[PDB]
Amino acid sequence: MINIQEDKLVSAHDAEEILRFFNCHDSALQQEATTLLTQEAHLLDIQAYRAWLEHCVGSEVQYQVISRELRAASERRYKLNEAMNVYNENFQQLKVRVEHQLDPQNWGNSPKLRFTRFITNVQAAMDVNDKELLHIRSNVILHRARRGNQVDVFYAAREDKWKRGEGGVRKLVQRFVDYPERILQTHNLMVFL
Amino acid sequence: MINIQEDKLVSAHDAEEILRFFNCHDSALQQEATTLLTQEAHLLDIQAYRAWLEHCVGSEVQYQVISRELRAASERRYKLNEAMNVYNENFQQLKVRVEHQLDPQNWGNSPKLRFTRFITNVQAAMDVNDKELLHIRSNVILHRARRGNQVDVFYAAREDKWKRGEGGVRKLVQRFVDYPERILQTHNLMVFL
Amino acid sequence: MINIQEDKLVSAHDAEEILRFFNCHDSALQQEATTLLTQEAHLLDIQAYRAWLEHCVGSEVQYQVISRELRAASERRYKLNEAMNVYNENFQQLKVRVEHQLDPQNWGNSPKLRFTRFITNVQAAMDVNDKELLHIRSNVILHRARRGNQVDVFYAAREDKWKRGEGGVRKLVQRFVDYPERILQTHNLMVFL
Amino acid sequence: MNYNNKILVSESGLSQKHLIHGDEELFQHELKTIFARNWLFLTHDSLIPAPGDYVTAKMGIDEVIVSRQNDGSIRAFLNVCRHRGKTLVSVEAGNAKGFVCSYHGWGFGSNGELQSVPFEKDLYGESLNKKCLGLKEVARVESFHGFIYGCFDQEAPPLMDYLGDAAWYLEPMFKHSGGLELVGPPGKVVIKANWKAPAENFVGDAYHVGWTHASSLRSGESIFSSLAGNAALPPEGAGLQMTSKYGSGMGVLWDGYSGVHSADLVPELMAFGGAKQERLNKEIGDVRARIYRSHLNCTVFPNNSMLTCSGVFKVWNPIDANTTEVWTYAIVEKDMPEDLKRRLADSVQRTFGPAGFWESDDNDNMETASQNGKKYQSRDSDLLSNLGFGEDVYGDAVYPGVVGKSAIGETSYRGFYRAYQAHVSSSNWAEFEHASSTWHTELTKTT
Amino acid sequence: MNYNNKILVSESGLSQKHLIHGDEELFQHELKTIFARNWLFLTHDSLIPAPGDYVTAKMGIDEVIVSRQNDGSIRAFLNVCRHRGKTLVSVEAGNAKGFVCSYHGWGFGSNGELQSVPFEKDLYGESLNKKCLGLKEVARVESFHGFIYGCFDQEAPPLMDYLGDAAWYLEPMFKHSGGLELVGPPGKVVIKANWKAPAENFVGDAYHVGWTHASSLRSGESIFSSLAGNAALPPEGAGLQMTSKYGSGMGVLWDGYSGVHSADLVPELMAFGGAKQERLNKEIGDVRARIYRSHLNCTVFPNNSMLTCSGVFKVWNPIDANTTEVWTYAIVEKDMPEDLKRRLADSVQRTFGPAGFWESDDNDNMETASQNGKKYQSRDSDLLSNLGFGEDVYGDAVYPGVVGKSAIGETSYRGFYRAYQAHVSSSNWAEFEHASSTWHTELTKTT
Amino acid sequence: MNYNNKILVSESGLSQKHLIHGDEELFQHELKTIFARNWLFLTHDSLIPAPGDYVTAKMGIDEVIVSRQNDGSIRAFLNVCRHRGKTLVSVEAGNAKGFVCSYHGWGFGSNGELQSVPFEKDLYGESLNKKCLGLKEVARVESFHGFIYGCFDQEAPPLMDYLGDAAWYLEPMFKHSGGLELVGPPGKVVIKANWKAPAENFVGDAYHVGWTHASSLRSGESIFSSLAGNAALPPEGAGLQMTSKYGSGMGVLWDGYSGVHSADLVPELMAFGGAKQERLNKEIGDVRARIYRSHLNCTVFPNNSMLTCSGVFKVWNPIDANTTEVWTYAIVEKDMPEDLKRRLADSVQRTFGPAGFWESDDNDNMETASQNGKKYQSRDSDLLSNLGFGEDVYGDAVYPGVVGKSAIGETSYRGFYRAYQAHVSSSNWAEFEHASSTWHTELTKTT
Ligand SMILES: c1ccc2[nH]ccc2c1
Ligand SMILES: c1ccc2[nH]ccc2c1
Ligand SMILES: c1ccc2[nH]ccc2c1
Ligand code: FES
Ligand code: FES
Ligand code: FES
Ligand SMILES: [Fe+3]
Ligand SMILES: [Fe+3]
Ligand SMILES: [Fe+3]
Repeated sequence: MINIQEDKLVSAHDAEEILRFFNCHDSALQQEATTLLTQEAHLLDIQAYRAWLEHCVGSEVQYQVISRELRAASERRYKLNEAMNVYNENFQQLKVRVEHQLDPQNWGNSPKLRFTRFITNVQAAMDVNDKELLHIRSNVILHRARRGNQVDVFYAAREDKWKRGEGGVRKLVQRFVDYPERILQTHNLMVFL
Repeated sequence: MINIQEDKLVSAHDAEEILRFFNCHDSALQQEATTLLTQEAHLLDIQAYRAWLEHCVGSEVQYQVISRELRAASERRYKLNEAMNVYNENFQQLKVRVEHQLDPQNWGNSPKLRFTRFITNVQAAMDVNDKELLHIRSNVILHRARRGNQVDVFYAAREDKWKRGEGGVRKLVQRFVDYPERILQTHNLMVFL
Repeated sequence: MINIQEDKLVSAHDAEEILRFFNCHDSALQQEATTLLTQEAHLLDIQAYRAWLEHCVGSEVQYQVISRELRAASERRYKLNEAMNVYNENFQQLKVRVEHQLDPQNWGNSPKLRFTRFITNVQAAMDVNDKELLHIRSNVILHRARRGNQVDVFYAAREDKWKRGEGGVRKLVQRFVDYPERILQTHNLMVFL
Repeated sequence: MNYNNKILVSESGLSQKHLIHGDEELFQHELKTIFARNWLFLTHDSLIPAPGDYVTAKMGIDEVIVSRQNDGSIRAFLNVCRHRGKTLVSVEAGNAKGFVCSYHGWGFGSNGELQSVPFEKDLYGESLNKKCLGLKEVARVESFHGFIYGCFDQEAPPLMDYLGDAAWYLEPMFKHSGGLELVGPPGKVVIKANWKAPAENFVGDAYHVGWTHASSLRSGESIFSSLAGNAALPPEGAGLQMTSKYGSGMGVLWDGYSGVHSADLVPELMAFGGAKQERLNKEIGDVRARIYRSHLNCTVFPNNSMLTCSGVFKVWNPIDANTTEVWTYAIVEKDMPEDLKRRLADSVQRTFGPAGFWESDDNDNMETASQNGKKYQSRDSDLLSNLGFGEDVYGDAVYPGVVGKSAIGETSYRGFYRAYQAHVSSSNWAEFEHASSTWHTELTKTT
Repeated sequence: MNYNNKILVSESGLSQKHLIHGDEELFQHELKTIFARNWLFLTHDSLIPAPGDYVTAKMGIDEVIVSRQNDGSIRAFLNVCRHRGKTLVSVEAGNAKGFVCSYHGWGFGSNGELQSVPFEKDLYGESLNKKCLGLKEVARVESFHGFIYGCFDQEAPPLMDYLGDAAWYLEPMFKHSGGLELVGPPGKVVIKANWKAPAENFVGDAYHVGWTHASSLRSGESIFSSLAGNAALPPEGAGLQMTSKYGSGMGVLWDGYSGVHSADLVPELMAFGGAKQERLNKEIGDVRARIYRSHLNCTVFPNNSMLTCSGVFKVWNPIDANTTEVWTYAIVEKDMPEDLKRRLADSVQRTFGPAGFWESDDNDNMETASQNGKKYQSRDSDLLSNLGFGEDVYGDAVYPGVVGKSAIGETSYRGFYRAYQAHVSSSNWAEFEHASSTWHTELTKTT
Repeated sequence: MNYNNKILVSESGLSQKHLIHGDEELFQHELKTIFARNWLFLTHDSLIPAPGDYVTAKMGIDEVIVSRQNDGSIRAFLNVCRHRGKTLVSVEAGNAKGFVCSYHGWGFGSNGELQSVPFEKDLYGESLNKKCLGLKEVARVESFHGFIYGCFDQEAPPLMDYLGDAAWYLEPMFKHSGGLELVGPPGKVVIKANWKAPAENFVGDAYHVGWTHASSLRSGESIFSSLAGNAALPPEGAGLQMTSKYGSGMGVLWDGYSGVHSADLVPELMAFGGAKQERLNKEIGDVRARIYRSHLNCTVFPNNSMLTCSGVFKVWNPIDANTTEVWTYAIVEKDMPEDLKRRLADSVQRTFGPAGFWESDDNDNMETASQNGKKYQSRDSDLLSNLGFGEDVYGDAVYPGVVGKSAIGETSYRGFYRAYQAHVSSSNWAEFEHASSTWHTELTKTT
C-alpha cells in the first residue's frame, strides 16, 4: 500500500498499522470487536470502574496516553525526549486510579459526573505471532459534564491489543493513544480513553 | 457482573441495564437495531417529522427526556422531586410538536435549520416477558446549525423499547434519556433525541 | 414513504434519497460499505493523501462540497445562484490539493497537524441502472488539532457513489456534501470530508 | 457614562436607549444599583420544608445558600468560604446541619457560623476570631405566601411594600386559593439575551402573543388560540394592564385559567378554577374571585416573572449584557389533586421549559433585540413603549396601581423602565424614593 | 488613549504601532471614525436586479437590508425593527415587497416605510406617527459600474471622488470591458485576525507571494508560479504600486490575466483577455488596454479587496480586534461565455474561498500578526512599511496617484495607513481633509 | 483603580482583596508590574544543551525563543518578526542556526540578528538598517544551577539575589546533589483559575493536603498518607515555612524524600536520598544534608513552583484573570540511574500532570476561588492568611529568612503577597526597594 518516501506526511508507525488491517479481512472479528468495545464503553460510562478492571483489563496491561512535543516537520538534529506520558499505567496503577475515583472523600465526584462515550471506526486483526492476541483500532469521542455548566469533549484514536482470556472474557493488554491536542482545553485529562 | 455495593458510583438502574445486554448476544439483532436507528435518524435529519411519526413511533409511546437536580453523592435525607421532564410525551403530544415544526408561521424555521445526527454504541436485547418488545440502547451526537453562525451540539445516551409492529415496521414505544448537562448551553433542547 | 406535500420541510432531493435506502436491504453490503469508509478515513487521518488518491479515488471523480445561501422557507421568486462550491474537484484538482499538502514549503503543515475522523450512520444501496455503482451515505465528524491550542470540529452528511473497480478496489466516483454551517467557525474548510 | 445624568429611559418611560440591552459597563452598574438593591427570588417553602434543607440560588451574579433553620426561619449566605474563598456547596439542593469546605476543611453551620476548623487548637490556638468569620449573610429574607425573596440592602422597603399595587392582583391566587407550591427542580438554560428582554416581555407584552406564538397557538389548541396569526384580537374588555411604584407589573386576561395548556388539560382546569372561584365569591368578592382564575403575566421587579393559571415561574439570572441563565419552575395550587399537579408541571415544562415550544418562539426575538443593542448604529436608537400612553389611570375605585383598561398595551413596560431609571441614576434607596415621589403622575401624564 | 495626539502611524506611513491590530478600545473607535465615516461594499446589481430583490450585508458591525426599489434605485436600511429592536430579516437574499417583524408583526415596505401595524386602529388609534417610524436609512448609496457601496455619513465625498486616483486603474476592467458581474453567493468564514491584516495584504503586498504561497504556486502551476519559494523575482518593470488620498491602493502585475488560476484555465483566459485587449487598444489606448488585462491586487479603503483577472472579490467584515468574517465572491466579465463564467467562479473559490488553498497559506500570517498586537512586549513595537520609500512619485504623466514604479514594494501600505491616521485622529470629514491637504507630499518626501 | 493607593493586600500580608483573583484591569496591570519586572522561568540546560538548540517559552503573555549560542551562552528573543509582526517559530523545540519568517521570508540568526532579507539588493538596495532590526531581546538571562530564567527589566536584581533567603534551602538539592535535570517535554493544560491561586497553593499551603488530597493520599499509599482526611496532623517539628524579600517562599517537610510517590517507588527513593544524604553530611553539614532529602514545596516568585523530592516542576502561565496555562515538567537528580529517572518522570506526570490524580483534587479549589473574585458581593471581601502570625521569626541562627517553625501555617502566603503589594504599587525596581526596606519587620510584627 503506502510508501512513506512518497507519502511524505506519513510516519513509519502509521504505515505499519494500515498494513495490518488492509490485508486479511475477517468480518466476524470486526463485529466481535465492535461488541467488546461497546460493552467496555458502557461499563465506563456508568462509572463501573471496578467491573471494568475485573471484566475488561488484563493483569499484564500497559495503558498509555502520550503528548508529543511540537517539532518542525523538517527537524532531524534535536534528539531529546519526544513525548511524555499522560498515562503509562500497569494494572496496579489503574487500580490506584479506580480507588481514587471511588473514595467518598473524592470531593470532585460530588455531584456525580456524567459520561457519554461514542466509539467508531472499529478495525480488528489477529496478531501474526501470538494467537492469543487481537489488534483492535477504534476512535472515541468522550463527553464529560459536571457541575451544571462544565462540559469537556475528548477526541482520540486508540491502538489496542486484547487477549482472548478465559471463558470468552477478552481483556485489554495494551492501549496506546497519541493525544491529538498538545495543550488540553478540558481542565485535565482525568478520563479513561 | 456488577455489584453496586462495591462499585460505589453505579446506580441500581444502570447496573440492571448492563445485565440486560451482557447476557445473550444475538449478532443479527444488533445489526437489525443498527439499521432501524440509522433509518430513524435519517428521517429526523431531513426533517421528515410526519414520516417519522408514521413509520417509527408507536401509538403507545412515552418519549421522555429528564434533567436531574445536582445532589450530594452522600445525600440520603432530602426526598423531593429528583428530576424534571424536559420531554414526557405521548403520541398526541409528539404530534402537536410536529405540527408546530411544520407550521409556516413557525418563524424560527426560516431559514431552514440543518440537522446531522451520529448514532453509535448500539446494543439490543429482547424483552424477557413481552416477545413483541426489543430493548435498544444507543448514544447520539446531534448537531444543529442555523442562522449563519448558531451551532448547538447535543450528546446523550438513549434507552429505548421498540415493538415489532406489523409488516416489519418496528415502532418506538418508549425512549428514555437522562440528559447529561444540567444547565443547557444550546439555547434550548427543542430537538428530537 | 414520504410525501413532501405533507412533510412540508422535506426537499425533493432528500425524499429521493430516503426512498433509495429504505427499499432493498442488503446487510452484507452495509458491512462492506462500513469497512470501505473506515479504511478511507484511516488513510486520511494519517495524512496518506497519495495513497488515498491511488487506492480510494476514481479517475472520473467529482468531489463536491457546497454552501447554500440562507433563503426564506417561503421564497419562490428569487432565482439566482443558490449555492457555491467550497469544493467541486475532478481528479486532477484533487491531485493539486494533495501536492500542496505534501510540499515541504507548506509552512502551515509544520508542526504536523493531527486528524481524527468518526464515520457513522452508514447506508448502502446498489444503483438501479449501473451495476458498477454503489450509493453510500454516511455522516462524518472530523477533528483537526494544530499548533497547541487550535481545535476545529467539522460535521456533515456525505452522499457518495463508489464504483466496484478492479481487484476488489472500490473507488469513489462522486462525493456530495451540503455543508450545514453557512458561516464557518473553523478558520477554513481545508479538510477532506 | 455618567449614570446620574444620562437619559437611558425617556420621561414617562416612553422609550429606552437600545444600548441598555448590550452595554457591559451598564450591566456592571446594574449589579450595584439593581441586583444589590432590590428583592430577588430565592426559593419556595415547598422546596426547603424541613430543618436542614437547603438549596443554592443566584442573586444577580452571586450564588447563595438558602437554608431552613431549626427555629423554622430561613437564612441565606454567600456560597463562598471565609478563608480563601472557594465555593462551599457544589450541589443544588440537599439536607445538612452544616457545610464543610473541600479546600482546608473549615466547617460552617446551617446558620452561617464558623463551627470548626481542622486542628484549630494546634494551629490557631486561641487566636482565631470564629465569631467574625461566619459566612457573609444576605441582609434581608422575607416570604410572600411561601415564596422566599432576598435582598442584600438593609435599606430596602419590606417585600410586601415593594410589591406595591401588584400585590392586590397576586393575592387571590397566592393567598386566597389556599396556597401554591413550587414544583422543582427547575429547568435551566442559557440564552444569549439580556435579562431585561424576557423581563419586559413577561411584565407587559400581550401584543406579541398572536404573532410570535402563532404556530404554538395553532398547534396546541389552548384557550388563547383564537389569536393565532393575529387572526383576531380580543374584546377591549378582555383584560387590563397594571404597573406599580417599585417596577412590578402585570397583564390580566380575564377568565383564562387554563392559560397556555393544550386542550388535553383545558377541561379539568376550567372546572377546577371555576369551582374554587364560586367559593371565593363569598370570601373576597366577585372581582377578586375572578382575578384568581384570570391569567396574570407578571414580572416582580427586576427579574422574576410568572404566568398564573398557566403555572409558569421564571428567574432571569444575569450573566452578562447578552447572556442570561433561565430557570423554569411550575407553580401549582396545593389543594389540586396529585395527578393533576403532576400533569400541570409537565405541561409547564412542555410549553415553557428547556424544550418548551412556546418559549422557543420567543428565543430569536429576545436574543436579536439584545444583541442589536451592541451594534454601533443602534446604541443610541430608541426602543418604543408608547402604546396606550395617555389613557392610563391611577387610583381607580376597583383596580389599583397605574392601570390601562385594555388587554394589550405598554403600560407595564413604562412602569418597569421608570423604576429602572430611578434606580440606575440613584446611589441608594432614599434617592430612589426622591426620584419616585411623583411616579404615577409621570406615568399618566396626558390623561 | 487620546486619538487626537497618539502617533499610531508614523510620518509618511513608514511604520505603525503593533497595538493597532489588537487594541479593543481602538476597534471601538474605528467603528466611529472608519466604518461609520467611509464607503463600504454592499452588493452588486447582478445580485439584486429586479424590483423587490434584496440582500443583507454588513456595514462595520451593523447589518443592513439592501433593496431594489420599484423605480430602479437601491436603498439600504438597518436590519432592526423600529419598535423594540428585533432583527427584521433572517435570510441573506430574497424577493419581497416588504418585511414583517416576527415579534409584534410590524410591517415595513422595501422602501423602509412603516406600512402596517397589527390592530393599529384598535390599539394606537391615530396616535402612531408612522411617518417618523421608517427603518433607519443608510444616508448614501452609490454605484461604481454595478458595484454598490454605502456610507452612513452624509458628509462623505462622492464614491467616485473617494476612489481618487485608484479609479483610473479599475476603469479598464470595470467599465471598458463591457462590465462585470458578481457571482454569488459568497463563501463566509471567520478568521482570528484584525480586519486590517488582510486589507493591507491585498492593498500592497506582492513581497509575500513567492514565500507565503510557495506551495500553492508550485502545486497549481499558475502563471505567477516562477516565484515559488523566491526561486526568482520579476523584472523591475513587471509592475507598479499605487495609492491615493482616501486610502485605496493597488499593485499592478503587467499582463497577468489568468492570475492565480491553475493551468487548466490559463490558455482560455489568456486568449479571452488578449482578444479584448486588442479591441480596447483603439478605444482607450494601449496603456489602459494593457491595464485591463493586468492583475490588480487592490483594497478599496477600508475593507473591500479584490484581485482583478483572478476574479477574487473580498469583504473583511470586522467583528472585534482579533476577529473578522471573510466574504468571498467571484467577479466575471459579463460577456464571457457562460461555461467559462462557471469555471472561473469555481476556481476563485478553489484558490481563495473557504477551502481555498492559496487563502490557507495566508491564515497563520494574518492571525498571528494580529494576535501578537495584544501581547504586552509588542504593543508599542513598530510594524515596518518602508520598502521603496523615497522612490515614489506623484503626478506622473502616464500613471496617476502616488506611484512606485516597481512590482514589489510598500507604497500602498503607506497610503493606506496615512489615510487611517488621518481618520482615527479626526472627528469628521472636514478634519480629515485638513489633515490630508499635503497627503502626496508626505508620501513622496525624500525623493 | 489607583494602584498607588489601593490597599489590595493589608499590612503584614494578613489578608488580600478577593478581586485580585478576578479583576481584568489588575491582570493588565500585573503584566507591567509583575511579569515585565520580575524573573520568569524559561528552560533548563538539559533541554537545550547543544549549540543551535532552542525552545519556545512564555514570559507572562509574551512568547520568546530561548536559544543556545555557539559560545555556550543562552539568549532569548520575542517570537515576533521585526517586519510585520508574524510569529516566527511555530514549534516548541528544535535545533537550527536561524529562523525564517513564513510571511515574507526574513531570516534571523540564533543570535537574534537580521541576517537575510529576500531580494534585499533589488528591493531595499542599501537602505535597510539590518543592524537595528534584530529580534527584540530579553534584557536579562541568568542560570540557577542549570535552571534558566529571564527578565525583561535591566534594573532587576541578579537572579541569585532575587532568590534571597530561599536560595539557601534550594542549594542542597540544586547544587550539592550533583545537579538536576529537567525531563521534558512538559504537560500543558489550561485551567480556569488565576495564576496566583496555584502559585499561593504551592508557596505555602500544607494545610490543604490532608483534606483536599484525602482520596489521593488514601489511594496512592505515599509517605505523606497518614494525613488522609485529616486523620492526623504531624509533629509541630515535622517541618517549617519560610519566605523572603522578593516574594519567593517554601514549606519544608523533614525527610519526605519520596514525596507524593505511590508506594511502588518509596523504597528505592528513600534508599537513594538517604545514601546521598550520608555523603553530604561531611560536605555541607547535617542540617543542610537533611534539607537535601526533605520535601520542599516552593514558589519562585511570581509563577514558578516546584516540589523537590517529588520532582514536580510547574509554570503557571497567565492568560487572563481566570485563565492559566499550566506547564508540568519532572525534575530528576542527574546521577540517578536511568531507569529510576524514567519511572520518577512518569510518576510526576501520574500525580501532577495533565491526568494527575493529585492535581485533579486541586482543580475546583483553584478555579472556584478565582472565579468568585469576579462576583459582586465578594470583590471587596478579604481572603485570610493570618495562620501563624506573630510567631514568625527572622535572622534565625540556623534557618534563614522569615521563618515559621511549624509545618503548617501561612507565613509563605504573607511574604508572597507582601512582595506582590510592593510591586503593584511601584513604578520601578527602586520604588519596590523603597517599599520593602522593612519587609521582615512587617512580616514578624507582633512577635
Ligand atoms: C400569555 C399572555 C400574556 C403574556 N405575556 C408574556 C407571556 C404571556 C403569555
Ligand atoms: C497576487 C498578486 C499580488 C497580491 N497581493 C495579495 C494577493 C495577491 C495575489
Ligand atoms: C506536598 C506538601 C506541601 C504542598 N503544598 C502544595 C503541594 C504540596 C505537596
Ligand atoms: S478556602 Fe475554605 S477552608 Fe480554606
Ligand atoms: S420588535 Fe418588531 S414589531 Fe415589535
Ligand atoms: S512579517 Fe516576517 S518577513 Fe514580513
Ligand atoms: Fe411569549
Ligand atoms: Fe496571499
Ligand atoms: Fe495540592
